[PDB]
Amino acid sequence: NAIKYLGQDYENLRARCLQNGVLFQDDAFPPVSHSLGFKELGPNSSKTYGIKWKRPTELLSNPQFIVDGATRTDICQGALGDCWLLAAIASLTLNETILHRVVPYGQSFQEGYAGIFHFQLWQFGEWVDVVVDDLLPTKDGKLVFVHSAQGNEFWSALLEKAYAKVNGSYEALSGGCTSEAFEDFTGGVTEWYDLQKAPSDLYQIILKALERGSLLGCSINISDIRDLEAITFKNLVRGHAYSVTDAKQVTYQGQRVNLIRMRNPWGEVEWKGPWSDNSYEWNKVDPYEREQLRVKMEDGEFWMSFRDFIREFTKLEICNLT
Ligand SMILES: *[C@@H](C(=O)O)[C@H](O)C(=O)N[C@@H](CC(C)C)C(=O)NCCCCNC(N)=[NH2+]
Ligand SMILES: [Ca+2]
Ligand SMILES: [Ca+2]
Repeated sequence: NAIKYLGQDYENLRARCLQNGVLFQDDAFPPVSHSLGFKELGPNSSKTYGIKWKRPTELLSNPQFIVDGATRTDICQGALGDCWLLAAIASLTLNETILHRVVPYGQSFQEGYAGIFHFQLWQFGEWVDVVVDDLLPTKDGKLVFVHSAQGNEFWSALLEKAYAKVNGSYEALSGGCTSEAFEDFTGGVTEWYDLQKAPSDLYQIILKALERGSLLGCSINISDIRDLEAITFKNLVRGHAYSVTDAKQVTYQGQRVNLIRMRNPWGEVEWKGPWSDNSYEWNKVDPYEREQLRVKMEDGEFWMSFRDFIREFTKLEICNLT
């Protein structure tokens, strides 16, 4: 029941292209440099050199919209500073209700495929349907911006494009606020917490939020804008949005420890402290908890004790829904 952004009708356009024997080309967000950017990604820029617009059906013999469900590992940041957005999309996948709204089902590259897709966002004070053609920025046959751990999966790349479309261009997405993305996917209420002055029952607040299906994100502030994308010695990225994906407690050497799980939208580069994938701490806990919580995989997701979490991170944003 969403309203058509710019008046473009997904079903009518798809049927029309199928009848006319052609693939959709978006006049509202065309496959040209103006859709990429205006400065760092403008036509006269080095970052756009070699960038060509290609459809998934031109790159692979078997492109798929969704493979093994739409999940957080499907969100791997590319050469665009839109971590705030990607962390939001990753969190979104943990609430099927909202995911199913933002990403309509029944879309594929097989039957009825006409080079057009659509998504719904909370914009201009309402739920709007945004259409996009599947021409994506590529370099040497690979996606330049967001991509999935599954090489033949494209829903996340297409959603990022629709979000870029409503904002004017991909470059417009460089630099942002996680809460802004949370609201565009939920129309809900956002709150934030200063981890340097965190409430005594903040962990409980997180537990309930995660249970209700709220979206949570966190980040580490920097002294200035020069320490951009600076990795700490503990291997955390500062000035970078992370998705908070879980909160569980474990019994460590006789007493339970509050743990928190988060994911770097890069899909790699994880924390190297206690509770990390190859950390020793997992030996001092019971097998059940270890096998049920620990996952040894370079996926950008990792656990931290809540104690270390509030010391290392500076901000936590939470978006609660209906
Ligand atoms: C994220 C990345 O891709 O690594 C990138 O650093 C980013 O978006 N940085 C943000 C902060 C994180 C989301 C904590 C940033 O530096 N924002 C300040 C941008 C100021 C304009 N902001 C908004 N929110 N419209
Ligand atoms: Ca997937
Ligand atoms: Ca991991």
